[PDB]
Amino acid sequence: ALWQFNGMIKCKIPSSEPLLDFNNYGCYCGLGGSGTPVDDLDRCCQTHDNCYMQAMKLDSCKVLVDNPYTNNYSYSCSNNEITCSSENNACEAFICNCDRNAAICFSKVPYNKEHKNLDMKNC
Ligand SMILES: COc1ccc(C(=O)O)cc1
Ligand SMILES: [Ca+2]
Repeated sequence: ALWQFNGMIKCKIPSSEPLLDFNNYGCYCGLGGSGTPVDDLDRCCQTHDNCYMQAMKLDSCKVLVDNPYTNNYSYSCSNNEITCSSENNACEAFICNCDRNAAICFSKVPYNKEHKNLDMKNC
């Protein structure tokens, strides 16, 4: 879920509060998304959004009422390395992977403050 993703991003980037630094950034980082990504970080979020859209189409995810933002899964952080647990079922695992790839993406690309709270009229 959302809380897991927060800790997952702090695992890769120890000095930030993901819910603040990465929320409402560009056209995709944050609830929703549309238009052409403004930068790679925004592209990281785009991919993450597609990943979620994909997960929602899994027979295994449809059975449960939990939302990708509200579905708790298991993972660990160790030596700043993220590991999705094998105790996770199909749906959770898929989501866990979506969040893992996004966290790493976040930590490998530039951050442009100018894009924080971007005017959704650029999307
Ligand atoms: C806490 O950071 C994020 C970043 C991107 C996504 C999103 O697009 O909703 C969610 C949370
Ligand atoms: Ca989004």
